[PDB]
Amino acid sequence: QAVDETLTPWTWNNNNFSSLKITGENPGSFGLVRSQNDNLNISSVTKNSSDDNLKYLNAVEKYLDGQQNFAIRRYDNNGRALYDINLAKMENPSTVQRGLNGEPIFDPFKGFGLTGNAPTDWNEIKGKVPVEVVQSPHSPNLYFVLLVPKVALEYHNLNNQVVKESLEVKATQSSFNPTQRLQKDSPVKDSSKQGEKLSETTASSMSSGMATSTRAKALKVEVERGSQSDSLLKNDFAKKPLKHKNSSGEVKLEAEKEFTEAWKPLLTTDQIAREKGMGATVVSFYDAPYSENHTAFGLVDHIDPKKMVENYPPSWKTPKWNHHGIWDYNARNLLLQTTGFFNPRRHPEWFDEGQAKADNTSPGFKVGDTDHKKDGFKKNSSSPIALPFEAYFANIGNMVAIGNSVFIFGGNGHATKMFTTNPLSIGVFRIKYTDNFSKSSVTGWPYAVLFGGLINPQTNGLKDLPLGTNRWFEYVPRMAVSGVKWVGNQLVLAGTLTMGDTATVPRLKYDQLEKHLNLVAQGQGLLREDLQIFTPYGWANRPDIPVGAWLQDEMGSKFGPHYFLNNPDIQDNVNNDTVEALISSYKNTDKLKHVYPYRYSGLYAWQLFNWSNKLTNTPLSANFVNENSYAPNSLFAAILNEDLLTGLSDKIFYGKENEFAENEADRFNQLLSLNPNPNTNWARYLNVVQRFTTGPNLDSSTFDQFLDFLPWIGNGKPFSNSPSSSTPLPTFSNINVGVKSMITQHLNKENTRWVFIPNFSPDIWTGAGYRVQSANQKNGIPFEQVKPSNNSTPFDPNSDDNKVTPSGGSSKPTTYPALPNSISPTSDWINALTFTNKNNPQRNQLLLRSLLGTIPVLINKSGDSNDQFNKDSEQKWDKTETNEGNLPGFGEVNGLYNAALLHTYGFFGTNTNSTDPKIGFKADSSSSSSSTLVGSGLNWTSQDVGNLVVINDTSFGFQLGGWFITFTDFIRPRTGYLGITLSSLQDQTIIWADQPWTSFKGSYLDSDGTPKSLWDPTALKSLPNSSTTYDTNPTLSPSFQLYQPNKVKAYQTTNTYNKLIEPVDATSAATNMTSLLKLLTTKNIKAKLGKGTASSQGNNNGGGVSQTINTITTTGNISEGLKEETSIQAETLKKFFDSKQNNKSEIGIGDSTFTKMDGKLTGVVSTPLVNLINGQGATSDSDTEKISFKPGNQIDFNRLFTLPVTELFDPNTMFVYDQYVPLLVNLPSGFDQASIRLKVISYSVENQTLGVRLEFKDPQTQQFIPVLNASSTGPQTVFQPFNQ
Amino acid sequence: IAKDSDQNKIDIYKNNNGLFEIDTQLSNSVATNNGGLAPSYTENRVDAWGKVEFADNSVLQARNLVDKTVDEIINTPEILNSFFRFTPAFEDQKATLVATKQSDTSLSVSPRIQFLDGNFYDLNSTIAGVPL
Ligand SMILES: [K+]
Repeated sequence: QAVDETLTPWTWNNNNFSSLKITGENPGSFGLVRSQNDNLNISSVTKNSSDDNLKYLNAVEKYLDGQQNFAIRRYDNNGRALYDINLAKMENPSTVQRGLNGEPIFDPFKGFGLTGNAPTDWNEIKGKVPVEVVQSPHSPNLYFVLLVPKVALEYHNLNNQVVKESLEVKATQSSFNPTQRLQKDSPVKDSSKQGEKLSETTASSMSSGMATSTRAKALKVEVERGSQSDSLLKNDFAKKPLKHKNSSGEVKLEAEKEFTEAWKPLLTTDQIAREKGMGATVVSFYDAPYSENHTAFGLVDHIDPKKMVENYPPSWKTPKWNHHGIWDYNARNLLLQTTGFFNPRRHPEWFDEGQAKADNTSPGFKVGDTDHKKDGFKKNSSSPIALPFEAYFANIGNMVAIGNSVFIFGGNGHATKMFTTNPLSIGVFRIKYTDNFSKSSVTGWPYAVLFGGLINPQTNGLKDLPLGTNRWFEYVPRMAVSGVKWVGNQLVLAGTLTMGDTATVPRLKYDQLEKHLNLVAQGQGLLREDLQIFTPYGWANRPDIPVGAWLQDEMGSKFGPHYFLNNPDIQDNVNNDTVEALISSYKNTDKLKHVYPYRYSGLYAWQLFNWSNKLTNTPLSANFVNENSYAPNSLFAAILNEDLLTGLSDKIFYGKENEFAENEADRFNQLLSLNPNPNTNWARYLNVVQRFTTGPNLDSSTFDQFLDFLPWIGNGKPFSNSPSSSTPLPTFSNINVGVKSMITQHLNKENTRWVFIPNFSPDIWTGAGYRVQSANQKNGIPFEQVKPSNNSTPFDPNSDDNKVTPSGGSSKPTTYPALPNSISPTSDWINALTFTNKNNPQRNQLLLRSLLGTIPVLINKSGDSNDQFNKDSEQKWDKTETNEGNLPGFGEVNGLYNAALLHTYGFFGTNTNSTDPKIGFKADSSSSSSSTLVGSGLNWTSQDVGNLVVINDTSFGFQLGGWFITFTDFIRPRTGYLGITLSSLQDQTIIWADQPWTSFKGSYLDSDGTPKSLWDPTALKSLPNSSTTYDTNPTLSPSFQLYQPNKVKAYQTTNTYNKLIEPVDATSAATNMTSLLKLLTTKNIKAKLGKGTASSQGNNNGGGVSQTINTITTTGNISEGLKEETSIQAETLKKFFDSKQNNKSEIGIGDSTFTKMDGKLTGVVSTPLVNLINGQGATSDSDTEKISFKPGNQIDFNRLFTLPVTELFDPNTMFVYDQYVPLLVNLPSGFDQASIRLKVISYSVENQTLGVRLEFKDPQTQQFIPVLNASSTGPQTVFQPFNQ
Repeated sequence: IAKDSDQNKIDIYKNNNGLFEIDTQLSNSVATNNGGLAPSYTENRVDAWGKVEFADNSVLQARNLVDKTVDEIINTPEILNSFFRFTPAFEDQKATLVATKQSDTSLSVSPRIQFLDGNFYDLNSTIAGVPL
């Protein structure tokens, strides 16, 4: 019962909770505490090979019940402890007794009535640890707490052969090579089945057209049901003339021949539901600080996984299938990718068998039989989506209460995350109370249906992000959650979010996988990276051509009229005479569709603009969805309908309107949208979000200018490079990169003089790596870059395959008049969607990953002997027209520029270290060459998100790795304000750590009016092994990936970037690049940068407090950098930033101030007046010392009680009248008697007894507070005529 | 107001955080008018008029209100709200006691209660001039 000082306060990694501020009738704090003791040898709980995990996990809970203690003590309003609440050990546990109307029986001095018996399931709740606490908004003295098994804390301290990574490290006895794990071999035309290809259109309907050509016609696709019981009559989408390679057996996804010891959950969703000790629990409870019966329980609820999993959409029963079905399934399996939308090869955390089902087989549909008419029918599923142990505790934490209900939005996932395993919050639980809190109910739902109402009007940031959905919930949003809180009147959510997969919307031609190893590895789950990568030379003409159509030019000798390689210059010209042969005749029907004889082409932005799951102006509209992200790749914050979250029913009902088509005849004429059925309710849940935000309130290239303005945390230098001939270039924006020229020669050669720039000359900067005939001929290029297919001569213009014959006999060649000046991934073209590479998804992806500082760089050369690359005499910033500018042209991260990023990281030159590290990239014309991506040297990740904190009625922010971020204007936007502020940490001992987020101890609001955070450089620990006996090249760690070799042909010595750079067979390339394979592990990068050991210097200890930058109403006003009247908005913002590079704090950008403390930092507990560190920092409350209730020997009872107590107070409000205050309370000389009064809390007139509590004006605040020193019974007392 | 078959039926829909749902108990409470224009009053039931329990007469002696006169009490509506305990049928439904002098020594009280439409009804209420 009474306080034990041996338990000390702490912060859980998954929600960053440590205390709740109590509010209303009796203020104070609840906070988590644990035993201080060291030497916790969990590895002593031995695991045998012959049994399952459950008896081991129960033995670990039984061991932790002996080795540690945990509790939830109450504190007063100044942080003095009151009572202990060790839930495993407290005396005489009971539920609260009720009246017939459901109300708890209570009287403040006595406390609650206790029934004398514990709640339900007490024999298995007593082993659980509490991890989050909240208060009822409408009911007095009523609170809620969330509890979990202690393994949900100790998960990283359990032994390493059971708590494994999702990928093996291997013994490397043959030396390391990242290509050995990759399934790589490309498919081929079937030697015995060539003839089943789509038929050419033998005659084509006129449609009142007139023109003609010599070229081959469109290909027919037909589907119809027939009369047979298990077959169609036609099904041309299900044709299969391609088959997989044989290379010592068939190449396919086949988990049992790859995973010899397959990674699996600690427990399955059907175990956690039934083993009631391993599921999470919420309980209601009642508390009062100064009663005899001070605490007792309400009711108990299980956070049962089945109450979430049975509320998954119907398609989540078949995650290997999607609404495009048979052709998309085959195209993905031919490219060795994940089929459907959620399979375990990428996402094993949500599947009960983990990696052991990492295959495309048996997708819940009949596929792979001997006849295309026999495939394409619904059947039994092989593996549904579940909620296993790792994903389950990532879906636990971040509570809020609304009306008669309470919620769980899930954590950041640091309960259960591992270096190759990414569990997240996938939705929200709700617990609801009924019959005046006599009964309760529990439920949950995924974010996929709750976010279904998102549209472009609901954000002040960029538009068209990959957040859209349709009648099938195949888009699956999930989050690392920062929290949910009240911002004044508005309920708000914050965290980091998964978009749809932006890296695989462009798609390969079928044969070329052996020269594209990273692009397939990024789809295979072997490389768990979400960034977009420049790869255009190997893409097909459209992502959506069916597999029966591909085999129409195996030689390449016609440049594949229906299907060929994506080069932008050699697209077929529609002109206007051309259309009648290529599209303006081929009408579709209720059983007939066509594949056109037209060479479609375009770069990364045109690919995403057509086939990404983009937002639009109306809900459920997005007919295209690709795949779902590995990790969070967006910032996210939102305003919620707190009313609708309270009003929605517990059970969601889906129906046949959310099912996939039962057979392919219903897939051919597939309905895009439907009304809800009379029994269903899923459409009600779509509208829980009012508004959302994703980054700065900036538009177009202006957003890339902000990306260049912020400092890199590894060196304090902005990516814009301007604050110091032969000077370096920026990475994100195009301003001052290459040279200016007028766009007057591009595409249509029209409108540019008056409807593009505010000025008479249409100037745009041509960017890094560009094509021109001469330095004088700087505007446009003609169709001079004609290209051969093999050695078989050029593209053949004025040839009869590239001509048409309309009426009158006039004819002309089907090609461009003039073209854009650059194709590089940095491109930012306003006029040319088919040549621009920057996109709004990539802008938001780069914003997040440049804050965490973990954008990768492409390398040929390391700091090792004879392997070096130089800052000088080897790079030419003034000559971007040639190979001496070192622009890669393949394998580069989209939107940015690699050599600039390498300069900002300081991988070459003395920028980051006292001597030149000599690491980098070079373009050579003398020989064939090899490269790989490598990490930045930093180990932060997008799941490193901390507490949401609210500063006032409109401003809020959160910790995100080494940053604090504030969304100051989201509730009330303004013109000329960017909407964001940022503060960076400075300490090199934290920033260069190996698992850096483990040093963050929590973030909090402080009573001087600022957010603050705690750090401890003594809190870091080593990796799961110390290499022990062998050269660990693949050290599994939070920034490591299995990046593959890229192999590339020699660069041209002049006019280097006039064509796309050509890759070659990389399948043996690893032998030439062993230094780069050693440089994949971040510790080896840090060692060559001089950061890997004690040479980092600074403070040896130095834990303490961090604080965000100062702010005023002017902070973030950039109105002179916004709008235009002479030029392009990014360029005037660049001018506005250049004079402010040394003065970033008025933009709201800077470094957090810091102060050191003595000893360890373990956590904080918080009050409305003060914050306590490790539970210390309390004070005597010196302004209140002179206020006290009169003692019983100083009461003249006849003066008080000749009148009944019935009229000492106003019946409308229960405050005692002023005349009785100095008769009951002592006060100092000169005191303001209007500043204090008494509130009645219980009474009875037949006993003449009056019970009261005192409230006084806070000297610091426009609000009243209790006076806790006022008596031996605290701020509460009773008075009566001697009959006590 | 609807017909299932051919007679008219009264359903009450209650707004729950922006979404209206049928309230079957309030529907039955409102529809039980017994041929009158308005829902029945039952002493022992939380009906459309909530539920009103009067204090015993013995409250006057206990609280020393016998020393107050009828005119005092009658002009002290907070005293005469202490003459009943009210249970609302729907949240924030309100009720007061109207007092009437009966003798030198006695008064009567009669509840004034809000219906679903936000309006108060009592013994003298009309619609279209017709006493309810
Ligand atoms: K009644």
